[PDB]
Amino acid sequence: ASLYSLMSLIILATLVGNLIVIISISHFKQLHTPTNWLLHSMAIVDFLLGCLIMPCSMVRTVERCWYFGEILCKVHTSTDIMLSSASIFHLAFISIDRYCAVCDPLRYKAKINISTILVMILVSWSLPAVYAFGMIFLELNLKGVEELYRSQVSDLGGCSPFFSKVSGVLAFMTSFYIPGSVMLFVYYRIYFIAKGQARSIAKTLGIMVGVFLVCWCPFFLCTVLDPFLGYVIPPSLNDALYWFGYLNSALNPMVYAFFYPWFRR
Amino acid sequence: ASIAQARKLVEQLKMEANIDRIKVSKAAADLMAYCEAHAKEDPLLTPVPASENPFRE
Amino acid sequence: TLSAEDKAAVERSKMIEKQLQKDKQVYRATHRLLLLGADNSGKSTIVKQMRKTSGIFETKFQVDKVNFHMFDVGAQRDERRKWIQCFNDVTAIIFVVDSSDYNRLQEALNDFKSIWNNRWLRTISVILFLNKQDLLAEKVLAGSKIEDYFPEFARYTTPEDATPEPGEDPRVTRAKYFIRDEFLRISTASGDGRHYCYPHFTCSVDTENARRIFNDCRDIIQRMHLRQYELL
Amino acid sequence: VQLVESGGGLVQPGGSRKLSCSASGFAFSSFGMHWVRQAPEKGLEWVAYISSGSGTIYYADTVKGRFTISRDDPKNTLFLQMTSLRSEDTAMYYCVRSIYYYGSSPFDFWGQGTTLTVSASADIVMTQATSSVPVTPGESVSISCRSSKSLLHSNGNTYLYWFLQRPGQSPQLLIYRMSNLASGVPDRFSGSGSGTAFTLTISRLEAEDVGVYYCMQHLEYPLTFGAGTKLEL
Amino acid sequence: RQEAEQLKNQIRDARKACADATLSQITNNIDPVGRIQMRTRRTLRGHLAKIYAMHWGTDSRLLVSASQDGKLIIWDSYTTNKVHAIPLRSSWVMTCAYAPSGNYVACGGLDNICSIYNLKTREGNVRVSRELAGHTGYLSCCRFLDDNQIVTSSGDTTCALWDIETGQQTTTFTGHTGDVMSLSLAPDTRLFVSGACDASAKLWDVREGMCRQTFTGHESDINAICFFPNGNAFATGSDDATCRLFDLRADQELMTYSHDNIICGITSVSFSKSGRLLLAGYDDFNCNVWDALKADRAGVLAHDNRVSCLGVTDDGMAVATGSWDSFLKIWN
Ligand SMILES: CNC[C@@H]1OCCc2ccsc21
Repeated sequence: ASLYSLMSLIILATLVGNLIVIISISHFKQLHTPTNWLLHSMAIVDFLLGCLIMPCSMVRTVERCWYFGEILCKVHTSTDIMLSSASIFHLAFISIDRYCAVCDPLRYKAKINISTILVMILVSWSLPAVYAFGMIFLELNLKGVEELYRSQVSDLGGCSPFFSKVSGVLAFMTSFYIPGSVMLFVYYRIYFIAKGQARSIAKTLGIMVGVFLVCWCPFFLCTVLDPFLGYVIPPSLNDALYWFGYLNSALNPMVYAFFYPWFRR
Repeated sequence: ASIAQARKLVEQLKMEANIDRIKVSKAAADLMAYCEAHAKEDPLLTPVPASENPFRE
Repeated sequence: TLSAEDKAAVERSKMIEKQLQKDKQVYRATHRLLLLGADNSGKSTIVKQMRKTSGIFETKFQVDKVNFHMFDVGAQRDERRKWIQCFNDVTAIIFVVDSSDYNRLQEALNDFKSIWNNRWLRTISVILFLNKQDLLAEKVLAGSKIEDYFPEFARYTTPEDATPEPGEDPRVTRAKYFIRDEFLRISTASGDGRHYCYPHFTCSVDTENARRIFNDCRDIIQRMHLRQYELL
Repeated sequence: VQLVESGGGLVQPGGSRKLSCSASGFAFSSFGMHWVRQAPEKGLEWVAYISSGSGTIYYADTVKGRFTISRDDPKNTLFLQMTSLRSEDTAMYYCVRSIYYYGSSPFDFWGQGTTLTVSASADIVMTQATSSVPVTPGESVSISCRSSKSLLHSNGNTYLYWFLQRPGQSPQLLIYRMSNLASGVPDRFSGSGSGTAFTLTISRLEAEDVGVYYCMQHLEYPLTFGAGTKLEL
Repeated sequence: RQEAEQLKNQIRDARKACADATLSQITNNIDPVGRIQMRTRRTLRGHLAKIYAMHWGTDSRLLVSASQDGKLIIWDSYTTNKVHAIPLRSSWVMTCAYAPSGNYVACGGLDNICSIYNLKTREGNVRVSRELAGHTGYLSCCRFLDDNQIVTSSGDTTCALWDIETGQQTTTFTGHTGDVMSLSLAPDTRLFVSGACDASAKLWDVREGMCRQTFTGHESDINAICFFPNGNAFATGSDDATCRLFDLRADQELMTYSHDNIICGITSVSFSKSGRLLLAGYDDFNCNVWDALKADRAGVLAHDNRVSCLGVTDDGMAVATGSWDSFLKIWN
């Protein structure tokens, strides 16, 4: 019951966090800036996750079982991958926008206009879907581990994602290494500039980096390390890690909306 | 300066002094009379149904 | 819209909205500046070097593929508080002072006080130009003094971190930085960290004022963005 | 303001010709363009239509795959492309200006036309009561027009036009939208109607009022004309 | 100088010995309009910078607006369509007017010039047909008398009556001490009122070109002046959160419309078709509608920035409001 209560606490919070912001952007005329649309689209992507996936995904963890048709598990997963990658890409694009605004003050409104933002949303919505669908439909990941994928997991009712030693590393790279490095470089450059002018007359970026990092690194690390070790990570523990990654969807709307004074109204 | 304009203000103020005037209570009647005489021609005053106005929906 | 003429009208309106969009992108990439000064100040010559009773004049200069629009207010009255409300959206204000007269300095000080403390001029930073410095040098070596106008000049020492010119005579420097402080004292008494001042030492024959304006603007916009993103 | 048309000539059957109208003296890039046909022994007939922004194009139901329209804004040239010339394209073609906004007066300035000799449905039907009438220089004249469907629209407009081409020149505009008077026409013409039947009245009478009067509707797109009533003095 | 003050005291005393009863005493026995609900029915978008002026057309359908990016736009208030878009030579425009016949528009600003645009040409374009020069300060208002006569207000404490055919002033209206901000015409176009920054309002005769009356009472400068539909009263608006209503024949100050909850000044004022309402746009992002007979607040038209202009249709159809966030709203 306690586990169920926690599960509700995550999803419900995510829903409430994403529904407020979307309404706020569309109705109000003043907040129509090119950059504001980047947040709107992000909030939409986070919302879908809590309403579809988090419920069904919660079910597997609670009762340690999967009671559904096989055709559905290829749908539940890819859905789980595409939306997570889209959210991470949106975070990376927000960081790039911040870098462009701070390090190029005189050409900001010209560079970051509506056109650029639409392209960003199009790429962030398109590429993760392309990579999730073909990858999860054609069994690229299962190849070389079919005996193991079906020897134990598939036998007993389950719906646990499985990665080989060549697909897990590629997923690790594509979904964590590039956006994280971009964010780290951008915020490290911005921190020195912000500090070096304060003296002339540094923490919000540190929070943001810490929330992102402590929340997605262990899941990806375990995912990329398990095939090499020999699949010694407990199922329970893993589920945690999944929920410990989903918690990012609940905290992302709040850091990028409520923190800023202009969004208090 | 003084040799001239002061010569002028005296003129304009002398001219402005002689004006016919009325009772303020009487002045408070024509405005009212217009108000009740044209109360039925004011769309903004009396709300209009969405049949004889061009800003419906 | 159920007639052909109505559809054609909608189409014309759509063309109008496409012209308005290109006007808007053209507009978003320009920085507007306001130039203020007096008659003795060489503000009328800086515009010439950079490049009927009319009301306003325009001058366009480009540096590093960035467009700057400087507006000089021409034949108007002596009152300013009424038409100054239309310039609360400019990047910066360029203030030109001819501090080589010994007489016409206090009025410039009250001018600067009035402009800096205006209600409609908040969030707007000011770039200070001190013009005709060579005339000051030619007026101080002969010895027309400053203590007879400013009695506290006799109790002023060169501040600790000043940088003199290479061919500087020791004396000139004390007076230049005294005037610079005198101007800088006004800004530091108010503003509560929303706009700044950028003084300079400009001469009649200079070819760098555009670069200085570019750098000051760059700094102003960077500071504005840093505050907006909770980094300052 | 003057427009020039080029092309014409006699074309053998099965050929193709490129007819053109050239504009000069105004802002051609803000006016819609039409082509209007007229047989030597019949009334006018609308051919096609292009808008100012080149985003909308209509064709007559008679020929839709044979003809083709195009415009050029930097040079102010309008083109009509005709292929497989049948035994019917033996009439006169005119290029007509039109601009559409609130209070505007479409179909105001006409060109001069050209000639083209060829060797050997559900639209509103617009008809005129008669074809000629004898009158006297100073009496009152009344020309009637009828329609098959109500020209009155829900907004409140009545799309009816009177043109009255004179005997020898290109057509002009007398009345637009059934009630309004044109720019330079004398203030002795008027129009009235009820929704299906309409009348054009001329109070006085001068020697310049001879010609054939036309009746055109602009409710739907077919753009059907009337027959014409010649006046003899 | 001593004699002058005497005279002024004589004039005051003559004005004083006339106020037998204020408006409230007579009007306290009429039922009020009560509550009025006005909803936004249209929203016009397309202006880049802030909006400074607007003017309704006598057709009751078309209107013109001016913005600081140097643009004039003519809208269709029924279908929300745009009819014309005119660019200006100078981007610091402050006022605009629409001809009674609908043939011309005018504008001006920080250039000492009043431009006339012809809307009905053979070519389908709008071009400038006359530039009026001779003022020393910026233009603050302008109004057409007919197709050939126009009255302008400038920042050089003077007004003028022009002749568009020749472009030369036919009458000069001097006498204000501070720069003039606004003016209003009379229904018969035989008189016009004007208010300036010297906190005084004056009445001028167009034919004789001479001052007729003076009104005082405002603590701060005057920003907007309007005229009663009947023809005998006019209402003003200042920067001290107050608006009055002065008679012409009576020559005094009538009931005052103000409240303790307003600190910011007024930008625009307008009247209803019957004179039963008085609506004014304030600096607190809002528009206040008042009972013109009992000084009662009845309705609020709640824009995300300062309201800069107002307008009431000739037949009382609707009200259009402009603002500094570049949006136009129609309330009915
Ligand atoms: C925790 N849910 C994220 C999802 O879990 C399955 C594998 C994968 C790869 C990139 S994102 C992702």
